[PDB]
Amino acid sequence: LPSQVKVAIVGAGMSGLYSAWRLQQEANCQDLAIFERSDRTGGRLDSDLIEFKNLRSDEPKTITVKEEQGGMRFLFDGMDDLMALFLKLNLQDDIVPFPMNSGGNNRLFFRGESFSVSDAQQDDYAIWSHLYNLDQSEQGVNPKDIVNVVFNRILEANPQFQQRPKVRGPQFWQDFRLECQWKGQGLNQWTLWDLYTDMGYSQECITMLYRVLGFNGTFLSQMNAGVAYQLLEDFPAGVKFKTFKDGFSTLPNKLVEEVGTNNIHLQTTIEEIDFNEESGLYELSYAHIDAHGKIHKGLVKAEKVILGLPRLALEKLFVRSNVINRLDQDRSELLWNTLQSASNQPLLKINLYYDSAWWGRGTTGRPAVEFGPNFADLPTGSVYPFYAVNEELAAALMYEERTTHPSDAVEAKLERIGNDKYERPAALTIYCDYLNINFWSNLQNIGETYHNPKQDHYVENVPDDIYPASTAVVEQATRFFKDIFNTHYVPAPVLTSARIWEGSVKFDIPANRQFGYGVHQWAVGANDKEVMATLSEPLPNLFTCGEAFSDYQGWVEGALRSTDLALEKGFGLKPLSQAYFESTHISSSDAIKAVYEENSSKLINQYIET
Amino acid sequence: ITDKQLPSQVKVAIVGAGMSGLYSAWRLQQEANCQDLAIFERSDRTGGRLDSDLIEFKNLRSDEPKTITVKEEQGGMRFLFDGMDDLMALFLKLNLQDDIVPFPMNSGGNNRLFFRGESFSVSDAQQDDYAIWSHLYNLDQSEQGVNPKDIVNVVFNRILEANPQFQQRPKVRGPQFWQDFRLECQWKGQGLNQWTLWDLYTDMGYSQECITMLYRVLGFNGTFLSQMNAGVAYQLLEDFPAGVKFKTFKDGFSTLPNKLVEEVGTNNIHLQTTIEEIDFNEESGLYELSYAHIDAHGKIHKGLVKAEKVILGLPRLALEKLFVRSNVINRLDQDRSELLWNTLQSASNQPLLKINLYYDSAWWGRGTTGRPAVEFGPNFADLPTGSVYPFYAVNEELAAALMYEERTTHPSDAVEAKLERIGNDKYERPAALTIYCDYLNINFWSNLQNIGETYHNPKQDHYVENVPDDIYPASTAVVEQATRFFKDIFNTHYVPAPVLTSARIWEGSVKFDIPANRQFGYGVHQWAVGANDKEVMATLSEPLPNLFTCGEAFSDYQGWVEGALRSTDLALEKGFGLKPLSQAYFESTHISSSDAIKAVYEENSSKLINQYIETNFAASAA
Ligand SMILES: Cc1cc2nc3c(=O)[nH]c(=O)nc-3n(C[C@H](O)[C@H](O)[C@H](O)COP(=O)(O)OP(=O)(O)OC[C@H]3O[C@@H](n4cnc5c(N)ncnc54)[C@H](O)[C@@H]3O)c2cc1C
Ligand SMILES: Cc1cc2nc3c(=O)[nH]c(=O)nc-3n(C[C@H](O)[C@H](O)[C@H](O)COP(=O)(O)OP(=O)(O)OC[C@H]3O[C@@H](n4cnc5c(N)ncnc54)[C@H](O)[C@@H]3O)c2cc1C
Ligand SMILES: [Cl-]
Ligand SMILES: [Cl-]
Ligand SMILES: [Cl-]
Ligand SMILES: [Cl-]
Ligand SMILES: [Cl-]
Ligand SMILES: [Cl-]
Ligand SMILES: [Cl-]
Ligand SMILES: [Pt+2]
Repeated sequence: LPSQVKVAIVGAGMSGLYSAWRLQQEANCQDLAIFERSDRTGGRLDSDLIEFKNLRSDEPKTITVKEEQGGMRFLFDGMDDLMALFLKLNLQDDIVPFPMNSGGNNRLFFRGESFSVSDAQQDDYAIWSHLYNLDQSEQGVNPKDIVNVVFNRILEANPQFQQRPKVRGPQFWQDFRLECQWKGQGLNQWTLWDLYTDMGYSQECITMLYRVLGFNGTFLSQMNAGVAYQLLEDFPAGVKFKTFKDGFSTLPNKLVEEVGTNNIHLQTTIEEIDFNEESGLYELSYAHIDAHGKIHKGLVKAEKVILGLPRLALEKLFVRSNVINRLDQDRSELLWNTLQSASNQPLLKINLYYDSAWWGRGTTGRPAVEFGPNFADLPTGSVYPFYAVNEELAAALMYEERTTHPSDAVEAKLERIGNDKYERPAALTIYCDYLNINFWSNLQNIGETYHNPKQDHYVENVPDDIYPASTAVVEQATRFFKDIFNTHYVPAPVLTSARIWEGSVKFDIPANRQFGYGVHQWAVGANDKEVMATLSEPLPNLFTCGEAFSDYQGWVEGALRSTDLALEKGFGLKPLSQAYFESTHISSSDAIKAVYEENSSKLINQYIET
Repeated sequence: ITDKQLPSQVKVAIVGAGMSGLYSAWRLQQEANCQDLAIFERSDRTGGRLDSDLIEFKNLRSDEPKTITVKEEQGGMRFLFDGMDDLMALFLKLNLQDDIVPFPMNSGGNNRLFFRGESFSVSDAQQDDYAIWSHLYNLDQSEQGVNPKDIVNVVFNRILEANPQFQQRPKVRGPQFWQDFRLECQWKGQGLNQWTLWDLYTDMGYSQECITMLYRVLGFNGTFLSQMNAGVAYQLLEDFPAGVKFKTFKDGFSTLPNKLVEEVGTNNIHLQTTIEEIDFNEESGLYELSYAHIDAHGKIHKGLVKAEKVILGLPRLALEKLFVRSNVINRLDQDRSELLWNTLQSASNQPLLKINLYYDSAWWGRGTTGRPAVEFGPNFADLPTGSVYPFYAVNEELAAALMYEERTTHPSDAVEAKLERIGNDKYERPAALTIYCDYLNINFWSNLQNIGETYHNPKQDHYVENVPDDIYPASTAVVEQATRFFKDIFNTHYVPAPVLTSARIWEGSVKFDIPANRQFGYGVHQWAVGANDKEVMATLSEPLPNLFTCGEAFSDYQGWVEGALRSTDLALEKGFGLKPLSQAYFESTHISSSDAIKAVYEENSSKLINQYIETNFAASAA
């Protein structure tokens, strides 16, 4: 319960932990503290470890499902800050594949018709002509290949944009959206809806576009077209995403240990930020619920202030705080408009757990649904299968990342392992954005809290950070699963969770029962070179960082890079990828690929081949 | 004529020169003798969300009339003689009754529909038991062979049958009914205010293909996808009874607030005066209103007005801005201020927009298309246009024709010919198309508006005699796509460029320094999921002692001027002891305002029909 600190960090998200960690390590500022709003660290990183009772055997005592309510995946290219963080933190031996497809057998459900990725391919993509009244010119082409055709049109309209990096990372995309024009106007002045239309595409075609992709905010929200293509063309050809074995929460979990649980104060809401004139310290007025559930209002002084906060928290602090008025109005207006520049993008994940996976060939008569998104123009948006932690399955996925062409024997081993996973506990995730949020988030307040009566027959221990879905959600989830997997058989989940990442301004819903917005993306007209400059140090010795106003939004790496900019401006710390390269003479990506290649080889030799 | 010089102290400080704040002052003056009030309005115009366009075209086919006028509306439009008794009384007590004219809603089936890539008529969609919707949507068997719109009727009946304890069945389903409906009827154990329509239909088993069909054919998709509760959603939808006979004003809806200014006195209304924060001084006992004024030469004066009573005829977002910026939201029970803040969040902000394309003549008539002409009423599409309304130049003979058609009956031979001729005539005068849409389509137009050059027909002065200044034209991009959609909706390749356009986006910003007056409130408000509006209305009628709130935003009858009226009637009852206007009217006349206005309108339409259509025995002429 400190009273003064050299450096006050607000938010135990990734932005605030990474800050604490870089200051303690590389600048030896051992007079800091993180004040966190809720009763938990990690922010929009919430992973779930649920353990089931083995009902079919006895050799495994319990089995364990790893489910993600927030972040799930990362990549070895384009995220050199995150790979550096992983490596310096020694989390690299826990990285496993996050496969994204089932060789064509993932489901698609559109305009009342359920079918597969291989199916939609048939007959020169003919089915899309049947579900949508497309122009002749939009017939006979993979829908998702239209996104590449538009991208290539933009490039051919912008000869001055000669940037063609092997990896199209944040820098590239910032340059793309601020320097590239359509019809004389930079892409940050356009939406995809207006762009595609202007280009001559039919509205049937556009609707087909923002349905197949699962997320529609790229077309129907206020985000601009240039940042839209950062999120689309983040999926090149053979993308091999990765995750952590025990869930993404291992990252902030490990950052907690290295920072010290005694330097982090949960359930402490910083309420206003004043600046003391004579003393020269920032004064941060807080509100802290003790271990006995009773409120204290108090104050903490600071020489330097680090807000690892998303847009809506910042605005709440702007409105409430006393320093806004202690400021030039034109400047204060600038700040506000600066805060209005990245759109809030609500997301939700709903997780349904089963005693075993019913979407396999054995129980549907259709080609097994394995991994990756099952896309539908229902309110589900995307649906992702998640399976129980199994070291042998992880190793088979590692063999298949370089699938190449296995021998007949490996193909048999692979079929066996893929089959085994359907007999262990598993779970499905509904994951959607923008237009579908309202469907699920009010349906969540309809009905009772869902409780499988035989839930103790199945699960040994459920954690506390699990807020179940309503009976209404489980009914409609089940009705949409029947449609998507084209099956009569969808049993009741043994266990459910709901998470609506949509910011609120309403008092007295339980503080840890509601959560900030999912992600943020640069709005129309925002110039983010300018806004990031302003937000790194909007006030002397007050800094801001996080995913919200980053150049890699929607991803931890954005929070990382954005915090690197506040540490550079404030404490002269070189970017983390860059400090790593100069001490090792190998980029964090080349190192992580080397180390993972070794680990994967060790697992492939122990469970699959040689 | 309005000018500027500001008072230091007043008994009653009215914030806002919208319908609500103008109405406040008028009732206070007439019915309370409160001649110590002032109206401080944010912008350079009275009326609020009520913005009529008067546009003089050159008459090029004659010299007989020098100019021809197209009354277009960027804001308020239309009203009903039933269910709107405060507005009917207001009309009468202000002597506006002789201006009312019909507001037609159909072309006898010739209106267009454009869905899932196909263009067709209202008559087409009815053929073969509504077959076409089964071809455009992958509907379940039990949602086939029915008018899409009747599914809304059937669900309405089903909610009642499921609520036998709700026995209210009035001849006019008014604000009181719908409030009781949304707060007393339940579905699966939960009040309708706990439901969205999206969730509700999906629970009742409708396919998503059906629900999509529904929210596109209704023209407005906010009743399903926004956060307004299923209860108030039905108030909007079943506000259209059997024979829909809407009324509007001859010269446009600006008639109303303009007349109110003349009666309250322009010297009491200070334009370009934004109230910024409200404190409460305890020793003097008066509210303190920090304002900012732009004088006639674009120069700012900062000052204070005191008041014993304060009246906020402001929508949600304006109230929120005052709340955040104000001092009397501190020094209260934090539980109190939090209750007020949450209370302010209970009405969803619903954006709306209108984009008006004007033509020297109506190219969508029989003679320039070779097909059955489109006449009046919305043309519906799942394109981003939403609804498309044709509007015609003011013509008193045309209004007499419509006053006759209203009472459809059975015209003689000679009358049927005159009506046909009058309807052909409206296509040979200047006319306008109006794109009108909400929620999900807002982002299409509002961002497209920021694309391209400002639209300007170079030969516009050949056609237009006087354009106002509160006309902000549409981007060239907006004109291009607007044309693209018209080509589809109207099933032709012949959509000429307009001579003039205007765009009006009723969507709030929280940004400082938006173009100019571009700061426009949200379009309407509808009660959100979970909102008990009975309680909210009580709270907001006097959230602070001697500080009152009113307007459409948190009203009985959202979306409508009548809502602003009934809400203000509640603040005036609460603070100055004034019975509702429709009730005070009734007690002074012993006839309801709706009965009284119906009578008057009957006589006036009699006079006009005798002047232009039929002298009762033989047809008239001109
Ligand atoms: C559904 C979803 C899926 C995602 N998937 C991925 C993925 O696959 N890969 C990926 O790389 N990224 C993913 N992300 C992004 C990732 O979750 C975030 O970008 C990252 O955690 C950003 O952290 P941050 O510190 O910037 O913000 P946050 O983690 O949101 O941290 C903000 C913190 O500040 C606290 N706070 C706010 N106001 C106050 C206050 N006044 N006082 C005290 N504390 C306060 C909050 O409680 C919170 O702990 C996903 C996000 C979501 C929502
Ligand atoms: C497109 C559209 C069509 C409509 N059509 C119809 C129709 O056909 N029939 C019908 O009955 N209704 C219709 N309406 C509804 C009608 O516009 C409103 O219901 C009604 O005008 C509500 O007025 P009000 O006084 O409550 O608020 P407003 O009209 O919004 O007035 C508020 C005023 O307060 C001022 N103000 C705001 N903040 C401040 C501040 N801080 N200080 C000082 N002044 C401030 C604003 O400048 C504004 O003039 C329509 C609305 C729209 C958007
Ligand atoms: Cl089991
Ligand atoms: Cl696939
Ligand atoms: Cl094309
Ligand atoms: Cl019609
Ligand atoms: Cl659709
Ligand atoms: Cl066309
Ligand atoms: Cl056409
Ligand atoms: Pt079809």
